[PDB]
Amino acid sequence: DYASLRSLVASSGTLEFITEGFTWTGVTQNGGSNACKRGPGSGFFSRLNWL
Amino acid sequence: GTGQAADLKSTQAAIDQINGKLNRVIEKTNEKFHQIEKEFSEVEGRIQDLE
Ligand SMILES: *[C@@H]1O[C@H](CO)[C@@H](O)[C@H](O)[C@H]1NC(C)=O
Repeated sequence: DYASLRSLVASSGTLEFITEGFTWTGVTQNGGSNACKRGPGSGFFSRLNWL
Repeated sequence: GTGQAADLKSTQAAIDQINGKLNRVIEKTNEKFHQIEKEFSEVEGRIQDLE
């Protein structure tokens, strides 16, 4: 449902992202990949956390 | 002396014209029953934006 998401974000008019304190116990946070090279080396979706 | 009197036929001719269009404007109002929803509760996207 890519069309429905693109419309509601467009009607919102704000990409404001408030980071919250999620307690991920027992899993490794902040995974990176080769295709998502950000800056020097591997990077991540800025608003997503890979467990 | 001085008198005043109205002409019935000319006044009636004007009233017959206006009453004719007054009927033309309020005649047979559309009758609609089960339609679509127009006020919505939460975001839905593609279908909601079209509704
Ligand atoms: C974006 O969201 C809010 C702006 O109100 C702020 O608290 C947060 O630090 C911002 N972060 C970035 C990366 O711009």
